[PDB]
Amino acid sequence: AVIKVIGVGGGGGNAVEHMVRERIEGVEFFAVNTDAQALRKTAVGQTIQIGSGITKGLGAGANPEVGRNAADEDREALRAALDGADMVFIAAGMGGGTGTGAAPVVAEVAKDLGILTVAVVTKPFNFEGKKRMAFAEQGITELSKHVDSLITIPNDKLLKVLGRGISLLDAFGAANDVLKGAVQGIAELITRPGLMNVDFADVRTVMSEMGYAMMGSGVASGEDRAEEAAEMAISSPLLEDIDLSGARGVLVNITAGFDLRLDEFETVGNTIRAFASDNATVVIGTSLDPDMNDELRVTVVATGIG
Amino acid sequence: AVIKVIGVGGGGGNAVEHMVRERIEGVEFFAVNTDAQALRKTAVGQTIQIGSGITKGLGAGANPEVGRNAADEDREALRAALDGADMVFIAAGMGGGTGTGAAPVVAEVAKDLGILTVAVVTKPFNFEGKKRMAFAEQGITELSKHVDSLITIPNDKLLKVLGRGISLLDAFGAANDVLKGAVQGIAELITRPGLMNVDFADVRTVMSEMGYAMMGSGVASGEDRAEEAAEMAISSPLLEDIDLSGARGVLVNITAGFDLRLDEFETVGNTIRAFASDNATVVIGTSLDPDMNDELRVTVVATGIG
Amino acid sequence: AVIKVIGVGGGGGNAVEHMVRERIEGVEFFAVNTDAQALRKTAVGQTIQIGSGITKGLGAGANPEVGRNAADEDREALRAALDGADMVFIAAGMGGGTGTGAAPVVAEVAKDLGILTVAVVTKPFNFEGKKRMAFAEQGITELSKHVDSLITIPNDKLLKVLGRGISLLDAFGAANDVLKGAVQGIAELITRPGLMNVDFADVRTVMSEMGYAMMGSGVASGEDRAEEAAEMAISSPLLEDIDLSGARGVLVNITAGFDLRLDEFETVGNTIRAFASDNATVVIGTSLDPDMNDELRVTVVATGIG
Amino acid sequence: AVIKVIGVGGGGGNAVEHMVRERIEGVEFFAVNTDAQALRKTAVGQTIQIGSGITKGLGAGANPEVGRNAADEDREALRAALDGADMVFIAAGMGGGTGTGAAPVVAEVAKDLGILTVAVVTKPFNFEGKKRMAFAEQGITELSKHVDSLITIPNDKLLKVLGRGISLLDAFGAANDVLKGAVQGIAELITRPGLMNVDFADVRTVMSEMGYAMMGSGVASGEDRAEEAAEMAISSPLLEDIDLSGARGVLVNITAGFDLRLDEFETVGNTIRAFASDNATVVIGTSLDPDMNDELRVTVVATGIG
Ligand SMILES: Nc1nc2c(ncn2[C@@H]2O[C@H](COP(=O)(O)CP(=O)(O)OP(=O)(O)O)[C@@H](O)[C@H]2O)c(=O)[nH]1
Ligand SMILES: Nc1nc2c(ncn2[C@@H]2O[C@H](COP(=O)(O)CP(=O)(O)OP(=O)(O)O)[C@@H](O)[C@H]2O)c(=O)[nH]1
Ligand SMILES: Nc1nc2c(ncn2[C@@H]2O[C@H](COP(=O)(O)CP(=O)(O)OP(=O)(O)O)[C@@H](O)[C@H]2O)c(=O)[nH]1
Ligand SMILES: Nc1nc2c(ncn2[C@@H]2O[C@H](COP(=O)(O)CP(=O)(O)OP(=O)(O)O)[C@@H](O)[C@H]2O)c(=O)[nH]1
Ligand SMILES: [K+]
Ligand SMILES: [K+]
Ligand SMILES: [K+]
Ligand SMILES: [K+]
Repeated sequence: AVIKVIGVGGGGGNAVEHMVRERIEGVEFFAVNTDAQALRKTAVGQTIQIGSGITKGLGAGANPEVGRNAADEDREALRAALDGADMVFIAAGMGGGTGTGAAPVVAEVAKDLGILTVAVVTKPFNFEGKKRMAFAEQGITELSKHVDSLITIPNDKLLKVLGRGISLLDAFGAANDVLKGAVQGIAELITRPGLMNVDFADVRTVMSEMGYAMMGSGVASGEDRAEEAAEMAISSPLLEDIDLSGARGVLVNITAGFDLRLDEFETVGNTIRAFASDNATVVIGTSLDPDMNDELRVTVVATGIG
Repeated sequence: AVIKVIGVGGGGGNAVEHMVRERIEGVEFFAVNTDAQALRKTAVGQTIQIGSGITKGLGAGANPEVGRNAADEDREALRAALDGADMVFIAAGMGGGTGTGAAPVVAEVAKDLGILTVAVVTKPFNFEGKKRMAFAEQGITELSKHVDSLITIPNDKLLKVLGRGISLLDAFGAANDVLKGAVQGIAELITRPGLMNVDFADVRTVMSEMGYAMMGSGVASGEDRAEEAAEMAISSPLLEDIDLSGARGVLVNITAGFDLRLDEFETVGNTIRAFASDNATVVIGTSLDPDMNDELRVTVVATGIG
Repeated sequence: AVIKVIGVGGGGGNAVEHMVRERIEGVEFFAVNTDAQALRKTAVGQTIQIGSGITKGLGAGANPEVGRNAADEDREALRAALDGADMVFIAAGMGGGTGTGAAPVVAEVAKDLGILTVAVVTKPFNFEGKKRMAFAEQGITELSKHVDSLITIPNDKLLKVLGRGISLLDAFGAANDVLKGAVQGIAELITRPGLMNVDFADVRTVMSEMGYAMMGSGVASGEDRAEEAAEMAISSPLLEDIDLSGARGVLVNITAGFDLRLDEFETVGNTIRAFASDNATVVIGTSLDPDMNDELRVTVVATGIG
Repeated sequence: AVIKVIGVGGGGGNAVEHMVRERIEGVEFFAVNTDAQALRKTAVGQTIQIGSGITKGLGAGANPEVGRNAADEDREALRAALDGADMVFIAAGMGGGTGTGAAPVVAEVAKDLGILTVAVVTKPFNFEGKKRMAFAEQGITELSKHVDSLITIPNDKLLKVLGRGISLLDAFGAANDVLKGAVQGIAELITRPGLMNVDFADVRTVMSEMGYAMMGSGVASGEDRAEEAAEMAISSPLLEDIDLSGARGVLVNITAGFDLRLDEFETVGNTIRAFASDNATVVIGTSLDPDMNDELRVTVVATGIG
């Protein structure tokens, strides 16, 4: 169908501008920011200024009540842009003023409109403050009762992965490729009418377990490309504690060429029910694309972290 | 006469699309799917969308009540396509949303219309979930009180047969030739007016014992082609436990050229009377086809597994 | 936006004389002096004479009540010039007549007009008098209850830094670059739309803690330019006791080219939360300027010295 | 501004005729004498005769009451010539008839007109008598209750300084240069608008401590030119007992070229506050003149000798 990504705040808009000018199929991007200076120079072709009568183009400050109230009084503006959609993604970095407050408001618009919403957040760095981590912890409660799926990319685990003195654009961009793989992973799943076919309906029942989520795409090629793709797709090194045990909903998609083997299918599916052996449901897909070469792809969604 | 195969669900349509573009004699195929994306690219010349007002062309999800209710409200649509027929086969992969629910509904249409129906199901893989096997076990009860003859091709026994790293298409396509052999075995029995002519009269009284069924066709050629055909046709490697002891209905068809020996018939009949020695009826047949070579064919139907 | 520096007294006018004829972007300068003899020859093209009916172009003497009452009666002139501004800096040298009295009055105009004001004072030399330091100590109370942020450049610590027999102009001119760095550092922070973006909103919430402040910009270039910039920006050698422990508000801006690294980022920020680990808020910024070379800049503002 | 020096008596006329025909900037001189014989031949272009109806142009004799009465009855003429001025200096040699009487009357005119007045006196020689020294002390007591600042050049200390058999004219011209240096130091204090700037206000509030005063200018050039100039400025060899301890008001002006060093200022101020460490106010100035050479000038005013 058609899908949308609403990235609120300046950091959420930073995820959007990378996605613009790529080859995009059936996806439109909306930028939300209380502060209008960040929306001045962006590659995204549409911009939304929220709280223009309450800030006149400025941010939310260190008090997120300014960012919460600015989005609250422009709830008329959020509903109009969210039309004709059935999957929205909330891109933000929690811990600040706007993204801590405005992102639940877009979720509140999303939940009021009967749409399936998934929020992607980044918990801040530890050195930037521990007192400000407290309301960032309470900001999770602000998002735990309004969003079906909590995607978290904590910044305290940013240095432990590729700690070779990478660029600040690169480690920020690594979290962006998590969300881009999340957006493109759902998009390639539903749009493609494979030999076996998963669409929106069994997508919807997976992350309705109301818990923490994790969704990324592992790509492998080789003789044992099935185990390398299954283990890469389940590995999310950019989280504090993934806590795969006690999950309540699993969604697996398999993509391979016409040389796809039952040994390849089982060994991807062999590692998925080891932690999902509890009283929980697992949805499995399969796709057979003839034009693309021997590269294999596995997309895994795991929601319901209890 | 004229026969029909109604394959519900996306996987059931995959069984149907295998049978298209072959040489077809007096057989029509109808494709049933709640999800309309799988019906977009199929070789079958006619498509039926069920639940179009309840899903807008989407699936049934992990809850099979959506698949059951979508088929229930289009019972007006199921009766119209099932007309002028006297043998329908229900092709589905059980354990999901639609095939768990919609296949009993097509059976309920079939039973209400006074037609002889046999349902072919595939119990899911063990790694895909054991909790979802529980309602798949209750899904057997959903089909045990609406279908005369239960055909099961469990996916847990897919590995033990030709486990040489076969393709996912090949392991799935093996079960489709089981149903194609089931359809073509009945059709070649009925359409041919051989030297001995089995027809509708003895066919109906065999599988009306209201139990599990098994329908395969063994082909052998050689000096002892009788025992190789009889033992292949009685062996169904794609089932959990065939349980041939305690059967209540046996239907046997023998096909050979004019060089047929009376010892060829007896030894095929000898291995069938061994396990059918209980208080049960056995129907046998004979065919004398002059044009075809020394290749011999044996079709055995065993319904009433108790 | 547009910002203003209000420099009262003759010495405060000397601070204004330094910044006139430089390349100025969005900043206007207003000169205040009760004594009109120092305003006779100034490089600034605009002047304000306060107390012309009470002194006729003369100073305030050793009694600052003359300097206080001269500004108090001409409060009509101070409000008219302070229009369309959102950030004013009070440049004065305390301990005299006018700057001891008139600078709180401009603050009183600033506080009445709903503007964010920071007052910058220089405590006098120790040899010029200790009795006159007593009301200069009491002049701190005169400014502690009217200005959000107290910037102090004491003259008793002037000799301990670059005590190589520097010029009187150079020892005085060092304190003017404290102001020029303070004014330009806030100016370059907001006027630039960086890749990450700070503006007035989180600026405003930092120094509203009603305490002593410190504002300097450390510039480093090299292999370990992160630690050299962070330690230079946190070091203010021109104060009595900086007292970083017990701060209530921190504002940090980071400027680098597109080769910016994580190992640059935390190592700047690691020295900031060592003393700001108490129950206080910390704001971090970041800018990515492509045109400029490998030189790196760090601007730190720390208000709320308790 | 514009300043005046009122010189009563023959010694005052000698001081005035010494200052006339020099290069004069903004200064006017008025010559007062009860005896017109000294006013017969003077280089000053304007003359005032007081007591012309009481003496017919003769002196006051050995009784100062005659000069006091003459000045009292020509107070009407005294008031008219003192107009438009803000600084007057009383030049007289005490111990005689006219100056001992007329100078307190000019002081009374100055105090009645709201002007800043400082009196310069010369206590007479010891060999001329001690009975007249008694009423010289009485005249000092008379002038102590009418003049803000008492400048004394006693003649008993005239021989102790440069005692190489100098002429009487040479010692008289030395005292005249003391008074001229006082007047001219005040002149280029108020007239010059230096980089730092002293004006009339702190001047007015310094010598209002109502005590003995001292006003001299020390000039030095060299490597340690600060200490030599400051010690020459503080040394007044032409007084009985300078009594720097217990002062109540200090006024210092510093003049140097653009090569002025901080250490010069430190050493000058350091040798000022040693005797000015009591509960007293110190006013410190600075000037930066670019055209003149490496010569340095220090002007020190110390009023309030207690
Ligand atoms: N990992 C990243 N986190 C970010 C980035 N940008 C912001 N953030 C996080 O977002 C938080 C601050 O965002 P704000 O709530 O202030 C949204 P704001 O309106 O201030 O954006 P702008 O004013 O447009 O810069 C803070 O905790 C940061 O850790 C980024 O590029 N990467
Ligand atoms: N052996 C096979 N089993 C299958 C195949 N396709 C599906 N299935 C089984 O069917 C079950 C899921 O089918 P569904 O009830 O969801 C019918 P659905 O409307 O979802 O089909 P589509 O949405 O058109 O793909 C699941 O338990 C699978 O094990 C197949 O090609 N081979
Ligand atoms: N560090 C510096 N302190 C100064 C400077 N100029 C003045 N001051 C300080 O300011 C105080 C005196 O300022 P005033 O109250 O007299 C203001 P005023 O009207 O007299 O200035 P002008 O009359 O124009 O010179 C005194 O304590 C000095 O220590 C300067 O150039 N540098
Ligand atoms: N140091 C100096 N003291 C003087 C000078 N002339 C006078 N005097 C002192 O002034 C005192 C006498 O001055 P008078 O009061 O008589 C003023 P008078 O009108 O009589 O001056 P003439 O009429 O010009 O003689 C006496 O004590 C002298 O010591 C002088 O040139 N230098
Ligand atoms: K799909
Ligand atoms: K037949
Ligand atoms: K900015
Ligand atoms: K001056």
